[PDB]
Amino acid sequence: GTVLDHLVGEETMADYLLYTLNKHQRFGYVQHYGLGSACDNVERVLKSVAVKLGKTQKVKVLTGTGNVNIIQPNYPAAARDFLQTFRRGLLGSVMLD
Amino acid sequence: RFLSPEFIPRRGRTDPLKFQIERKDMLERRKVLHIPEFYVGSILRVTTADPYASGKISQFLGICIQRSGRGLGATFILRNVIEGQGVEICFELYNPRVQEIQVVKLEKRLDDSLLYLRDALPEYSTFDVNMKPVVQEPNQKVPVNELKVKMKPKPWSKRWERPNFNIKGIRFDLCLTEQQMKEAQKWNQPWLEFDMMREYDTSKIEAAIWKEIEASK
Amino acid sequence: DMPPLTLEGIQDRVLYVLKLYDKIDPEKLSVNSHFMKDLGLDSLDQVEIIMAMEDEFGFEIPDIDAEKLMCPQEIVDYIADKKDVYE
Amino acid sequence: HTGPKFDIDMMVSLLRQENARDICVIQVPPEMRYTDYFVIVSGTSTRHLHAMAFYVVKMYKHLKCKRDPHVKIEGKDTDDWLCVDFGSMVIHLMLPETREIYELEKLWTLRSYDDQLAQIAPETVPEDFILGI
Amino acid sequence: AIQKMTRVRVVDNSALGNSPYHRAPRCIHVYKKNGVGKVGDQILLAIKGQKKKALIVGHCMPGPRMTPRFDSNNVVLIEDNGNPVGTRIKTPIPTSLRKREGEYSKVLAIAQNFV
Amino acid sequence: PWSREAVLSLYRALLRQGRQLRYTDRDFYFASIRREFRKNQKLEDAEARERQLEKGLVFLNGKLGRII
Ligand SMILES: *P(=O)(O)OCC(C)(C)[C@@H](O)C(=O)NCCC(=O)NCCS
Ligand SMILES: [Mg+2]
Repeated sequence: GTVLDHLVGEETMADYLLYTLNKHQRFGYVQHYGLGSACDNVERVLKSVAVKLGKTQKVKVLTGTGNVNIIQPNYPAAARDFLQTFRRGLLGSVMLD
Repeated sequence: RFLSPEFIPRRGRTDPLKFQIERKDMLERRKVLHIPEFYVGSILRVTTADPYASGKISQFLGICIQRSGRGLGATFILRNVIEGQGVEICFELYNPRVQEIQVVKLEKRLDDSLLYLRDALPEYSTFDVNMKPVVQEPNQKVPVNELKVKMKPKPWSKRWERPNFNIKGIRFDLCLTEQQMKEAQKWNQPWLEFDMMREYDTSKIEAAIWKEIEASK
Repeated sequence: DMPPLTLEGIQDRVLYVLKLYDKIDPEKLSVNSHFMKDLGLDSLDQVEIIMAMEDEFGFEIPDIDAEKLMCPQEIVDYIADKKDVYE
Repeated sequence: HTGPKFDIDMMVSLLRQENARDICVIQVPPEMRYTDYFVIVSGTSTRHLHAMAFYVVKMYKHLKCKRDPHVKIEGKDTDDWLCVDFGSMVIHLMLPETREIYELEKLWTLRSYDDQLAQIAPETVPEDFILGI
Repeated sequence: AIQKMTRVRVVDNSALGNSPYHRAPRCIHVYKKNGVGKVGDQILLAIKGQKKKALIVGHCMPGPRMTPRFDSNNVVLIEDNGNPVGTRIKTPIPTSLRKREGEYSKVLAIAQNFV
Repeated sequence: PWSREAVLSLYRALLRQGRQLRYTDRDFYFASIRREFRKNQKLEDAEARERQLEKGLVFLNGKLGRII
């Protein structure tokens, strides 16, 4: 947050911070972050956080087989909480560099 | 022995003569068109005359999901997913329109109704339109499929988790939570297992139907 | 009926059918120019030309050899197999 | 009443005398539960199409069997496409414009194998039923 | 039965029907004396900021015995003329559509599967 | 294509059927088969050539529908 955040995309820093955490500490990150298993997929972690927060909602899609209820969370909402998760000490002390 | 569900009548104040009349009519039709022994799990291909055309022949293949009705009006319903569309047709057994009924794959499932297959994953109801009949030796126990089926998200056509449905063929562990299970248990009705006047024994009734049937042939 | 299969007469009837075709005109058409390159005709175009030869002489052309026939001169030589012309 | 019957050979010849631009007559097998014979004919103008359709139906009634049900022309309000259904014959009157866009002959000759069915693909819901952007 | 404010599925190769959008198409109106619409009935649609007429082709509600019953509410987009906007119908349509009173022949013509 | 022979064979075989036509306008049938073999061809990838050939092959068979 020292420089303007407009330079980095909303979802852009997630993969870089995932790499940095995988470098130093992952088990504590997994325990604090609510992953079923350790992985390097940003989509999986974005899905894991949304369920934890509960901000997701059922949204109907109609198909020939039937009406199914997909959950379509606030991808923007998951994008920001990452910054407070890093800034707060819950994840553990990890130097990005 | 196997007696077709339709022949055994429901509890009623209907005079016995009415059933005798209907049985004779059914049995005549059975001579003309062979009705195969099928169960609720089984796979059937039904050939019918198409009235909306000039006597062209239609066949439809699918899995049986329920069998109901009594007398001539007795029915069954076949399900299948054709090229990405679920289709259900209810067929009358004694409709003259039907040409031929074949048992492609004769099997029972865990439970007597399969209406939950609508809420199950699409592939569990997807059956190949052109599949070869698979036949077993005549004096063999009717084989049971002990498949339990994975489900879609929890908004379902009916609340299957409730014990009134008594569904044994659903992977509940995968979809539901423990608290949901104990919530469903509030509708248990444990006395109903032991209600003695609630039961309907068809022993003597079926015996008399057998006597009629053996007389017919 | 036996028609006299003069080599010269064979040539005349072969060029007669080619001038009948829409794509190729007698201006650039010659006895020695080939269909595909010189006359600028596609492979599918060729198939129709051989059909013209098929019904005219009334002897079957197999699909195996129809491919190699890409020249009028090749044709007048091929149909010479039907009835041998020396001259 | 007795004499010529309603069939393709009579019906096509009947069309041809009103300057039917193109005629495609298609034999349909019994598995396709629609008709015995499918027919497509083109026309010059909108009023020319009405001329043909109305002649065919008029002549039909003349040679029609007593018990043979009456027929209804379809799409008189429509500009380019007219259709008439008979007992075992189905006819489509169109401009050349609508022939270029419908390709009815292609559909009925080759069913599941046509180009128009190939472009369109069935849409499937994701596993675990989660959408991602 | 498809009535007012019902979500429907456009089973066509038409651009308008298959286009990705934030709204599912909704039934504005049913062209019948009573509001309920069964198969073969015409209904008005609100799709993508416009009104369009459509033909009901199969529905979830049980019908007469031997008639098929689908798992989605399927409609075909049609012009007021009666000309279908799309060219092809992937999804099967019931054969019953044939004998019913009205302009059904064109839609039958562009359909591949009869059930 | 799958085979350069097979496509030229198919083009041949189809036109042979055209002679046997009875009701269908023979000029249109020929015109319709010609343009199909023109605009589709000269520009395709290897995999889709297996599909387009087959499309023609079922046209040849005429099992699902035969034009007369
Ligand atoms: P001819 O020498 O003009 O070419 C033969 C061909 C056009 C049939 C073909 O072999 C070709 O050169 N292009 C292949 C593309 C294609 O569509 N293949 C035929 C599949 S039906
Ligand atoms: Mg409900």
